[PDB]
Formats: sequence, structure tokens, C-alpha cells
Amino acid sequence: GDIRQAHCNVSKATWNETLGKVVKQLRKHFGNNTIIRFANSSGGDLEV
Amino acid sequence: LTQPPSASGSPGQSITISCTGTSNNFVSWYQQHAGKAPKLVIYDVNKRPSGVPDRFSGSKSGNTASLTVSGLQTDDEAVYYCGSLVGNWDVIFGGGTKLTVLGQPKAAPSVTLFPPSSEELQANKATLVCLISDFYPGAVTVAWKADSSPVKAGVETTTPSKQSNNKYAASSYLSLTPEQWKSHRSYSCQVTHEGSTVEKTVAP
Amino acid sequence: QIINMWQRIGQAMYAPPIQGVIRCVSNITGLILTRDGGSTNSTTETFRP
Amino acid sequence: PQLQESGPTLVEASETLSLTCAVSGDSTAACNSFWGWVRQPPGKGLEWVGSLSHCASYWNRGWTYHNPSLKSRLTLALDTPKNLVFLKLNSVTAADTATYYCARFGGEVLRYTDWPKPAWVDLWGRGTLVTVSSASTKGPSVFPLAPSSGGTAALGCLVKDYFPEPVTVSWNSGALTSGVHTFPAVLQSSGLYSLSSVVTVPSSSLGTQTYICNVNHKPSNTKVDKRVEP
Ligand SMILES: *[C@@H]1O[C@H](CO)[C@@H](O[C@@H]2O[C@H](CO)[C@@H](O[C@@H]3O[C@H](CO[C@H]4O[C@H](CO[C@H]5O[C@H](CO)[C@@H](O)[C@H](O)[C@@H]5O[C@H]5O[C@H](CO)[C@@H](O)[C@H](O)[C@@H]5O)[C@@H](O)[C@H](O[C@H]5O[C@H](CO)[C@@H](O)[C@H](O)[C@@H]5O)[C@@H]4O)[C@@H](O)[C@H](O[C@H]4O[C@H](CO)[C@@H](O)[C@H](O)[C@@H]4O[C@H]4O[C@H](CO)[C@@H](O)[C@H](O)[C@@H]4O[C@H]4O[C@H](CO)[C@@H](O)[C@H](O)[C@@H]4O)[C@@H]3O)[C@H](O)[C@H]2NC(C)=O)[C@H](O)[C@H]1NC(C)=O
Ligand SMILES: *[C@@H]1O[C@H](CO)[C@@H](O[C@@H]2O[C@H](CO)[C@@H](O[C@@H]3O[C@H](CO[C@H]4O[C@H](CO[C@H]5O[C@H](CO)[C@@H](O)[C@H](O)[C@@H]5O)[C@@H](O)[C@H](O[C@H]5O[C@H](CO)[C@@H](O)[C@H](O)[C@@H]5O)[C@@H]4O)[C@@H](O)[C@H](O[C@H]4O[C@H](CO)[C@@H](O)[C@H](O)[C@@H]4O[C@H]4O[C@H](CO)[C@@H](O)[C@H](O)[C@@H]4O[C@H]4O[C@H](CO)[C@@H](O)[C@H](O)[C@@H]4O)[C@@H]3O)[C@H](O)[C@H]2NC(C)=O)[C@H](O)[C@H]1NC(C)=O
Ligand SMILES: *[C@@H]1O[C@H](CO)[C@@H](O[C@@H]2O[C@H](CO)[C@@H](O[C@@H]3O[C@H](CO[C@H]4O[C@H](CO)[C@@H](O)[C@H](O)[C@@H]4O)[C@@H](O)[C@H](O[C@H]4O[C@H](CO)[C@@H](O)[C@H](O)[C@@H]4O[C@H]4O[C@H](CO)[C@@H](O)[C@H](O)[C@@H]4O[C@H]4O[C@H](CO)[C@@H](O)[C@H](O)[C@@H]4O)[C@@H]3O)[C@H](O)[C@H]2NC(C)=O)[C@H](O)[C@H]1NC(C)=O
Ligand SMILES: *[C@@H]1O[C@H](CO)[C@@H](O[C@@H]2O[C@H](CO)[C@@H](O[C@@H]3O[C@H](CO)[C@@H](O)[C@H](O[C@H]4O[C@H](CO)[C@@H](O)[C@H](O)[C@@H]4O[C@H]4O[C@H](CO)[C@@H](O)[C@H](O)[C@@H]4O)[C@@H]3O)[C@H](O)[C@H]2NC(C)=O)[C@H](O)[C@H]1NC(C)=O
Ligand SMILES: *[C@@H]1O[C@H](CO)[C@@H](O[C@@H]2O[C@H](CO)[C@@H](O[C@@H]3O[C@H](CO)[C@@H](O)[C@H](O)[C@@H]3O)[C@H](O)[C@H]2NC(C)=O)[C@H](O)[C@H]1NC(C)=O
Ligand SMILES: *[C@@H]1O[C@H](CO)[C@@H](O[C@@H]2O[C@H](CO)[C@@H](O[C@@H]3O[C@H](CO)[C@@H](O)[C@H](O)[C@@H]3O)[C@H](O)[C@H]2NC(C)=O)[C@H](O)[C@H]1NC(C)=O
Ligand SMILES: *[C@@H]1O[C@H](CO)[C@@H](O[C@@H]2O[C@H](CO)[C@@H](O)[C@H](O)[C@H]2NC(C)=O)[C@H](O)[C@H]1NC(C)=O
Ligand SMILES: *[C@@H]1O[C@H](CO)[C@@H](O)[C@H](O)[C@H]1NC(C)=O
Repeated sequence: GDIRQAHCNVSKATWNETLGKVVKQLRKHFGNNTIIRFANSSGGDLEV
Repeated sequence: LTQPPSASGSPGQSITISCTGTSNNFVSWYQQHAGKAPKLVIYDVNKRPSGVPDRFSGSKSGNTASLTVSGLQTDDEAVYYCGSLVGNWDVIFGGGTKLTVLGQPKAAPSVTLFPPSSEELQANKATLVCLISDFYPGAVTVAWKADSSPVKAGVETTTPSKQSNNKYAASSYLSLTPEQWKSHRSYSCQVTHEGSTVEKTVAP
Repeated sequence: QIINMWQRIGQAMYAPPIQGVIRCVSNITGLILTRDGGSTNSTTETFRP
Repeated sequence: PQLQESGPTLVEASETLSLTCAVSGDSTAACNSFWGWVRQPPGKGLEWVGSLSHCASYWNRGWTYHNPSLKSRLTLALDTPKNLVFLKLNSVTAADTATYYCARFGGEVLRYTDWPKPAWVDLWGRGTLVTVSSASTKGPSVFPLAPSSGGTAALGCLVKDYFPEPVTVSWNSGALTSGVHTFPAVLQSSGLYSLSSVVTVPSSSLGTQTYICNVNHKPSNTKVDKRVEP
């Protein structure tokens, strides 16, 4: 079949909308105005 | 794909036939004996299949693909087609190259052109027939002209066939209306054999 | 195919191969997140899975 | 591995051409190759028809490739259990008259990237000739060819539209052997057949001595002799 590596799909519009709604909820704690940056896993076991 | 119309060689000599229009490596060549089915003699450029002699080798340089047959023999006389994958999944074939390993000796073709008859014109039909014979190799292209300008309509040309004297022969049939036959005085028939051409002309 | 989840030692499971192409659709209903310790607490905050 | 083509060798114009290939020694289920057809019109080059394969991926139930020109009028089909290949051509014309070969396509079929890529036919069939005609059995129209070189000229007899083959043309009923020639048949755009003959005779023989060819056609029941004069 296809010579490919396994892949996972996420729709750009749907993930973004949630992020925008979620990032506002963190500001009910971390303060009205602040910069929230997202980043991938730090490091560890593969499961992590 | 553009494949040369003809190719000739003596037994033991090496022949190289080309093909152009191949941008990929999917190039493949085929061998079809007259009155038989085509057989694949090469694939994936140079690579050979089962039961195929070492003397068949594929090659591709730039946009040009090439087949090479060394040590010619009787069984090598056939029509050779090339083909390759193009675009997404489509595949095309060349016009094919006719390679002949016939006995000696080489000779210029011979043309005899016959204008429509009087009885034929009575049926409101006009047909001119070019008879080409006694040529080597066995592949010839035929062209038609009226006075000066060429004739692209009504042209029927057939693959040549070997004769009793071992010389190949072919016939092209031009069918048109009697109106255009009487209007245009002379009708020329051009027969191209290995670069050199042989011409005939008829007028009522 | 060979996995030890839940930090299990002494037992490793081999996931058997599956005939054909596997396709699956699931809902993503939530996340597991961590906050960085580097602070600069009053400046900005970064979150990671 | 053997490919056996089967179906009608004679079909009428504008109708549906159907042909079926029977494979032996291999499975149509096998994902190593594609199955399709390649047609070769009489005295012409090889033209690709199409091929398909049920061996699919996650977004399709298979793959099917059609030649852009023949796409509208053709349908390709594979029977996996019965190991058979099918070809159906709608609205067929005498231009579609060809020797159809059952073709097995090799290439990047067993290990491809994105879509599968078939490029060459490794295994052929013997093939069958399908002739498309809008008419029935017809008798040939005979017209004489009047000559004019080199001390001895050439004259012949013209054999016009007929069907089916063969036709035997002899000069003076086998009176002359040396210097006698006959050209093969030609398929017309109207689905019919045509050919001719030629003989070389001295100019000194021109006179009360004339030449007559004997035409013979078994299917249409035609025996016609015609004298040739310049
Ligand atoms: C995660 O997300 C990923 C996205 O980020 C996602 O990837 C996407 O996956 C889906 C499927 O999962 C993909 O969708 C498929 O794409 C296939 C390939 O599409 C490409 O190719 C076609 C064809 O292009 C040729 O033909 C046209 C028309 O002639 C020409 O205009 C082209 O220039 C080109 O022509 C060359 O080739 C010809 C043939 O060799 C030559 O004759 C010619 O001379 C040229 O050399 C293009 O149309 C596509 O363009 C489209 O997409 C681009 C993207 O940039 C747009 O810009 C553009 O505007 C177009 O929208 C593209 O380039 C499709 O073939 C496939 O559709 C087929 O299958 C469906 C199944 O339902 C059928 O309904 C449909 O009709 C198609 O069937 C035909 O094709 C199949 C084989 O694919 C045959 O089996 C079938 O019988 C039928 O063939 C017939 O038609 C053929 C012409 O189409 C003809 O050649 C045959 O002979 C026969 O008659 C489907 O849409 C999608 O592309 C992926 N996208 C990306 C970005 O990766 C991933 O899946 C996600 N992951 C998961 C897990 O979900
Ligand atoms: C991934 O790769 C794999 C390959 O590794 C791909 O798998 C292949 O997929 C194709 C497509 O489905 C399969 O073809 C189907 O075949 C079945 C019959 O299968 C049985 O018989 C096969 C042949 O056996 C013979 O040959 C072998 C080899 O020589 C020989 O050893 C054997 O003794 C025997 O002589 C077997 O190969 C096959 O084995 C497979 O399955 C086993 C489990 O059953 C498994 O253990 C094996 O390892 C192997 O994988 C099996 O025994 C056909 O019935 C079927 O035809 C229907 O389905 C297709 C779509 O799948 C459809 O297009 C057809 O039109 C047809 O559908 C009609 O008929 C159905 C009933 O027959 C009916 O239910 C449908 O509703 C439909 O009917 C309607 O429409 C028709 C018109 O279409 C109409 O007339 C009706 O009235 C009605 O309206 C397929 O052709 C291959 O078998 C399969 N395997 C291989 C090895 O190729 C796979 O596709 C790839 N992709 C994905 C995503 O997985
Ligand atoms: C979170 O939740 C979501 C949603 O609940 C979960 O998604 C679920 O994922 C399941 C798979 O893990 C999936 O189960 C599938 O159900 C499909 C539908 O079944 C119904 O329809 C059929 C008719 O098609 C009915 O007969 C049946 O009774 C049901 O009513 C099945 O079609 C699926 O089978 C196929 O997929 C699985 C893997 O997903 C294969 O193991 C299986 O063999 C099947 O794959 C074959 O068939 C497809 C075509 O159908 C081929 O494309 C494919 O290549 C395979 O074909 C080859 O292999 C078979 C043998 O395997 C062979 O016979 C054949 O000839 C070929 O060789 C599967 O049963 C749930 O439906 C799905 N949920 C929903 C709502 O759809 C998600 O997993 C959850 N998340 C987690 C983490 O669990
Ligand atoms: C993960 O996978 C899932 C499943 O594949 C994805 O969810 C699917 O997303 C697709 C596209 O986003 C969506 O497909 C459309 O569904 C519509 C119904 O909801 C269909 O109507 C539509 O079909 C038309 O378009 C196709 C492609 O252009 C044509 O092939 C088809 O014939 C249709 O065209 C018709 O309709 C027009 C008028 O609209 C008419 O003029 C034509 O004549 C013809 O009749 C699409 O197929 C699926 O519905 C989604 N599935 C689900 C369950 O939601 C998801 O997006 C994937 N996620 C990621 C991140 O990749
Ligand atoms: C990320 O989320 C934002 C919303 O916060 C998405 O912006 C959306 O962009 C589309 C255009 O691509 C907007 O549609 C537009 O609608 C207006 C009004 O009908 C129309 O005038 C435009 O022509 C266009 O159709 C959409 O309204 C907008 N969202 C909101 C809430 O306004 C963005 O699309 C998301 N990311 C991605 C992947 O685009
Ligand atoms: C999460 O995303 C980050 C950002 O891309 C990934 O970090 C990347 O890690 C690779 C190592 O696997 C880095 O390659 C390294 O490049 C440097 C500079 O050339 C070189 O000195 C090293 O020898 C190595 O080649 C890569 O640079 C780095 N990305 C960046 C932007 O620096 C990280 O891997 C991702 N995490 C996971 C789990 O995927
Ligand atoms: C993912 O979410 C969707 C929507 O919440 C689920 O689909 C719903 O299923 C219920 C079952 O009773 C229906 O009543 C709803 O109508 C469905 N939604 C829509 C929009 O129609 C879906 O089931 C969820 N995923 C899983 C795996 O269950
Ligand atoms: C946060 O916002 C609320 C109103 O949304 C306001 O009353 C409060 O003063 C703000 N806190 C700040 C800016 O620190």
C-alpha cells in the first residue's frame, strides 16, 4: 500500500476555536492580561 | 513518445534505437512479431526479464531513452514499441520502431501510381492508389499532395508485408470526391524511405 | 507492538498485527497539562501536555 | 500464466462492445499487478485502454484508471472470485476496430507512495480481432486499372469495398506466374475491406491481346472477370 508513516489529523479551525475559548479561562486565575504560550513535551518516557 | 520509423542491421551488428519524451524512469520496451502478440523485452530502463538474452539493454540519457540490441539474428525481426508512465497514472506508447534482420541486399523503393478509372468516376467515387514495393527496411511512411499543398484527408496506409523475393511491399489508399479530383490537375504521392523520398504524379 | 504501560516490569504485551488499513475517529474531550516552574511568575506562563 | 480473451469478433456500429479475459495460473486478488486492456488497431501503434485493482486504501474501495479519450465510452470491471477481467465499450464505431489484448500491468503496484503507479505490461494475451461494421456481407466492386515504363509497363485490377475476407485474384486464370503480384487487404473507415493486384507485361504485347483478371469471392458469391485497356 501507501509507503507512509502513521499520521493523526486535526482540523485547524476546530482546534483553534477551542484554544481561544480555553485560553480565556486560564485568565480567570492567571490574571486578566498576560501572555500564555503553548509548547510540546519537555522530555521523558515515550508515554509521556 | 517519438520512436524512429525504421531501423536496419546485419547479423552480428549492434543496433541502438531511441525514444524521447520520457522524463521518468518508468520507460519500457516491447517486441511484437508480425501476426503475433507483443512481448515485453525490458522494464525499469536497463533491467531484463526472465528468458531474455543479455544482449538487450535499456538506457536513458536526459529526456531520451534508448534500447540496444547486439548480435542480431533472424528472430529479432519485429516491431519495437516503447512506453512509459506519464503524469499521475496514465501510460502512453510510441509509434514503435520497425527493426528488420532480413537477408541482403538493401534497395530503393519503387512507386507506381494509378489515377481513378472512368468506370469508377461513374459511381461518383475517386480513389488513387500508390503501390510501393521492393524496399529495405520494411518500414516506409507515405505522403500525399495536390498540385503543391499536401492532402491530410482520406489517407489510408497499411503496414508493409514481405514478398516472395523477400522484398517488402505496401499500398496506400486515397479516397476523395470527384469534384476535387477534376478541379486539381495533378496529384502527387510522396514515399519517404530512409530519409530519401520517391515521388509520383498523375493528371487527367 | 511491544509495550509496558503503567511502568509494569515482568510483563510485556505484544500487540498482534491487523489485516488491512486501520481508520478511526474519536472525540478529543480534554487534556492533561503542566505549568513550567521557571518564574518570572509575574511575567508570563507556558503550558505543556 | 496465460491470458485468454473471449467475446464477439464482429460487432455492429454504435452498439456496445463487450470482451472478457479469463486468467489461468494467477489470482486477480493478487496485489502485485493491475489488470486491464491494451488495443492495437490494424497496422498501427499500441494504445492504452485502462486497468483497475480492488486492492485499496483507507479512503477508497479500489482504484480504476481510464484513458482520457476512451473514458466516456468504456467501463472496466474485475471479478475476483471467478478470476475474470471485463471490458465494455458503449457507442462503438468502426474507428474502435482493433486487436484487443488482455493486459497485466506491472510497476509500483505492490509498494507505492500516495496512489499506485502501473507503467508496463509484463504479461500479454494472445488477443482477438474485433471489427466494427454498420453493414452486412458485401460484394466487391471491380474496376480496371489502365497503365501508361522501362520497356515493360504495369497494370492491375482494383478491388473496392467488400466484407469479409478473402478474395483471390488471378491473371488470365493462372496463365501468368512470373511477373505477377498481389497486395494485402486494407480496412476502411466504413468497416469494409479493400485490396488490389499488379502485373508487368511488355509494351509489344499491347494489342488484340488483352489482360483479364479473375476475381473470386466465396462469402458474397462473386466471380467477376474484367478486361483492362489503357
Ligand atoms: C489528513 O489530511 C490530509 C489533507 O491535509 C488528507 O489528505 C487528502 O486525502 C484525500 C483522500 O484521503 C485526497 O483526496 C483524493 O485525492 C486523489 C488525488 O488527487 C490529486 O489528483 C487529482 C487528479 O489530477 C489529475 O487529473 C486531473 C483531471 O484530469 C488533472 O486536472 C490533474 O492535473 C491531474 O492530471 C494529470 O494526471 C492525469 C491522469 O494521470 C493525466 O491525464 C494528466 O495529463 C496529468 O498528467 C487532482 O484532481 C487533485 O487536485 C485536487 O486537489 C488539489 C490539492 O492542491 C487542488 O488544488 C485541486 O484544485 C483539486 O481540488 C489532486 O492533485 C483523488 O484522485 C481522489 O478522488 C478520487 O477518488 C474519489 C473517491 O470517492 C472519487 O470520487 C473521485 O472521482 C476520484 O476518482 C478518480 O480517481 C481515482 C484514483 O484517485 C480512481 O480510482 C477513480 O476511478 C477515478 O479515476 C478516474 O478519474 C481520473 C481523474 O481524476 C482519471 O485519471 C482516471 O483515468 C479515471 O477516469 C481523492 O479526492 C486528498 O488529495 C488529500 N489531500 C492532501 C493535501 O494530501 C488525509 O487523507 C487526511 N488523513 C486522514 C487519515 O483522513
Ligand atoms: C488491502 O490489501 C488487501 C489485500 O492484501 C485488499 O484485500 C482485497 O480486497 C478485494 C476487494 O474487496 C477483495 O476482492 C473481493 O473478493 C471477494 C471474495 O473474496 C474471497 O475470495 C477471494 C478469492 O479466492 C480465490 O482466489 C484465491 C487466490 O487465487 C484462492 O487462494 C482461493 O482458494 C480462491 O480460489 C479470496 O482472496 C478472499 O480472501 C480474502 O478474505 C479472507 C477473509 O474472507 C482473508 O482471510 C484472506 O486473507 C483474503 O484477504 C475471499 O476468500 C468478492 O466477493 C468481492 O467482491 C465484492 O466486493 C467488492 C468490494 O470489496 C465489490 O467491488 C464487488 O463488486 C463485490 O461486491 C458485490 O458482491 C458482493 C457479494 O459478492 C455483495 O455483497 C456486494 O453488495 C456487491 O453486490 C452488489 O453489487 C454487484 C455489482 O458490484 C451486483 O452485481 C450485486 O447484485 C449487488 O447489487 C471482492 O472482489 C480481495 O479478496 C481482498 N484480498 C486480496 C488478497 O486481494 C484490500 O482491498 C486492500 N485495502 C484495504 C482498505 O483493505
Ligand atoms: C472512540 O470512539 C470511537 C467511536 O465509537 C471509536 O471508533 C470506533 O472504532 C472501531 C474500530 O476500532 C470501529 O469498529 C469498526 O466498525 C465498523 C462498522 O461496523 C458496522 O458496519 C459493518 C458493515 O461494514 C457491519 O457488518 C457491522 O456489524 C457494524 O454494524 C467496521 O467496518 C470495522 O471493521 C473494520 O475496521 C477494523 C479496524 O477499525 C478492522 O479491524 C476490521 O477488520 C475492518 O477492516 C476491514 O474492513 C474495511 C472495510 O470495512 C477495510 O477497509 C479494511 O482494510 C479491512 O479489510 C481487510 O481486513 C478484513 C479483516 O480485518 C478482511 O475481511 C478484508 O477482506 C480485508 O482483508 C470495525 O469493526 C467502530 O465502528 C468505531 N466507532 C464508530 C461509531 O464507528 C474509537 O475507536 C474510540 N477510541 C478508542 C481509543 O477506542
Ligand atoms: C476526519 O475524517 C472525517 C471523515 O472523513 C472528516 O469528516 C468529514 O469531512 C468531510 C469534509 O470535511 C465531510 O464530507 C462532506 O460531507 C457532506 C455532508 O456532510 C457531503 O455532502 C460532501 O460531499 C460532497 O463533496 C464531495 C467532495 O467534494 C463529493 O465527492 C460529493 O459527491 C459531494 O458533492 C455533492 O453535493 C454537491 C452539493 O453540495 C452537488 O452539487 C454534487 O452534485 C454532489 O451531489 C462531503 O463529502 C464529511 O461529511 C465529514 N464526516 C463526518 C462524519 O463529519 C474530518 O474532517 C477529518 N478530520 C481531519 C482533521 O482530517
Ligand atoms: C481561528 O478562529 C477564528 C475565529 O476567532 C477564525 O476566523 C474565522 O475566519 C473566517 C474566514 O476564514 C470568518 O468567516 C468570514 O465571515 C464573515 C462574516 O460572515 C465574512 O464577511 C467573510 O467573508 C468570511 O466568510 C469567520 O467569521 C472567522 N471567525 C469568527 C468567529 O469571526 C479562523 O478561521 C480560525 N482559524 C482558521 C484555521 O481559519
Ligand atoms: C518539540 O519541538 C522541539 C522544537 O522543534 C524539538 O526540538 C528539536 O530537537 C531536535 C533533536 O531531536 C533538535 O535537533 C538538534 O539541532 C541542533 C541545532 O542544529 C543540533 O545541535 C543537535 O545536534 C540536533 O541536531 C532541534 O534543533 C530541536 N528544535 C529546535 C527548534 O531547536 C523537540 O524534539 C520536539 N519534541 C518532540 C517530543 O518531538
Ligand atoms: C462525539 O460527539 C458527538 C456529538 O456530541 C457524538 O455524536 C452524538 O451522538 C449522540 C448519541 O445519542 C446523538 O444523540 C447526537 O445527535 C450525536 N451528535 C450529533 C451532532 O448528531 C459522538 O457520538 C461523540 N463520539 C463518540 C465516540 O461517541
Ligand atoms: C480584571 O478585570 C476586571 C473586569 O473584567 C476588573 O474589575 C479588574 O480590575 C481587573 N483586574 C486587573 C486589571 O488587575
